Amino acid sequence: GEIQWMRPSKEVGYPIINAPSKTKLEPSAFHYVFEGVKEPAVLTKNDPRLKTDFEEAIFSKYVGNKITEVDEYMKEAVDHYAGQLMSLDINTEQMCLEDAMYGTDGLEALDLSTSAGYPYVAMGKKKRDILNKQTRDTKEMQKLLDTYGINLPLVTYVKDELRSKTKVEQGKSRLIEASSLNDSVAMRMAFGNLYAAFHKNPGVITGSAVGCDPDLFWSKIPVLMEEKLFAFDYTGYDASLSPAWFEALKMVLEKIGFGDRVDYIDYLNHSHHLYKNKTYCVKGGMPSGCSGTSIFNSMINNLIIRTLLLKTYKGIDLDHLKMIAYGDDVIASYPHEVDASLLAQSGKDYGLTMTPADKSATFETVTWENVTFLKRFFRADEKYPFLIHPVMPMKEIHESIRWTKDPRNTQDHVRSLCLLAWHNGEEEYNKFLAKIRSVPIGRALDLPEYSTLYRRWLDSF
RNA sequence: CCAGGUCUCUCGUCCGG
RNA sequence: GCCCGGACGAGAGA
Ligand SMILES: Nc1ccn([C@H]2CC[C@@H](COP(=O)(O)OP(=O)(O)OP(=O)(O)O)O2)c(=O)n1
Ligand SMILES: [Zn+2]
Repeated sequence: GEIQWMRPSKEVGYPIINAPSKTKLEPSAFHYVFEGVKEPAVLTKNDPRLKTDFEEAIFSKYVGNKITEVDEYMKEAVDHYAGQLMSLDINTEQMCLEDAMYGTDGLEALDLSTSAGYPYVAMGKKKRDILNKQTRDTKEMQKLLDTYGINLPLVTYVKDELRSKTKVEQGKSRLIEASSLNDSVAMRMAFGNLYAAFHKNPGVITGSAVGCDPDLFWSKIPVLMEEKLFAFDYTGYDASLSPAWFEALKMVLEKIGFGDRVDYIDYLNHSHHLYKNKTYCVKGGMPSGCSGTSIFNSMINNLIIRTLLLKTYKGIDLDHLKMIAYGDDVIASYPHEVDASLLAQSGKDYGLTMTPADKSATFETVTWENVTFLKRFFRADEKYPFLIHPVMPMKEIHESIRWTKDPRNTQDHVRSLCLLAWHNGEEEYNKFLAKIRSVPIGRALDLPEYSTLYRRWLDSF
């Protein structure tokens, strides 16, 4: 990805849009019961915690475009992945406007509680003003599509969220791109049966984990993997995707029968953004807040890894690759060990920055003991070895519990953390409950005992 | 008073068959 | 008891 031009939105006849400037995050009843490093990310330039220049920092990610041509390995990658998806029998038809808006089997409705994006946001117009879940009325949306069309600019916000200390000082706040409601609707009309097919088929055929529930999927994963795992992390995945990767996507889409709407992918490539008082253009890269990004990012990941394998190990048999991606996250396997330091070397040639999994300083054998996906580890149940726990380390749960957006959410919030926590085992969980109960508000909370959660987990199989 | 994307999963409240 | 569905809220993950 790479910026092409900034300029006051006035010169282009675009509205100024004002984001809020204060975080909604605030210390919890538990802020001092537990230790933690993270704090709310920089939202504005005038932030005392800044050790650098903000806007320079947040737009830094657009690292450039390495390649544009689909090379021979990419082509092979495309053919293999596409042929895989072909076995699912994906419905290639446009989705009617009603299902695109209101959801169908495998596709949730548009989120009524989020922004409707440009131009609606500058007209003080909301999704609730346009959509009606009970009647599923399409008349008003249809009119708006006719009136304003598609391919509208995105609106740019900084995400309000917790960030490590170094990310705060260095102004590394993540940016969000708010899709227009017209575009979300158009993208779902085009690609909705694709999204649903993916959501219904998490596993190694789609090469995607979208639609999975870790409490249950964790037990499937090791059975689906080949004998030898490998994994790594990307630095700046989306912003480092060069145009060649998107053509490769379009080629996969053409192959499985979406050829007639691959023009939508070109739109995701040449995008305009409104940020505060400015307007810019990006070339390449896929905006995160666009519809389908989850599916498309996972798809490209499937392409990237096949490509790197074909380049790095001549004569590799891709039929023996088993991988599951969730966007840039990935757990992968092959019947013989593959060296991710070698994969990362080849990655450089396609613009990709690949580093050791889970922030190791060096590349090391990935084992069932140290491998993580969706931030969770894998640990066999002591009593039932074939049942695997997704184990999210207490560290993250402690960071989360220390903050709140609204103290009215305390019960919901802590209870959700419990469902993540208990997988660390009865002893760590009980220690967790004691801490919570060490302050009065914690004693007002109804929290599940270990044995309840465990029986619930066993039952759910 | 509001404001701040796309998705998945889960829990909770309430309401149904 | 068990099943299923809906509206809203929240949490985590990508
Ligand atoms: N709020 C978010 C967070 C993540 N993602 C998607 C986009 C990128 C991908 C990977 O996200 P992370 O690896 O968790 O963050 P990052 O983009 O690499 O930023 P950082 O390196 O600072 O964590 O997931 C997203 O769509 N929306
Ligand atoms: Zn442009």
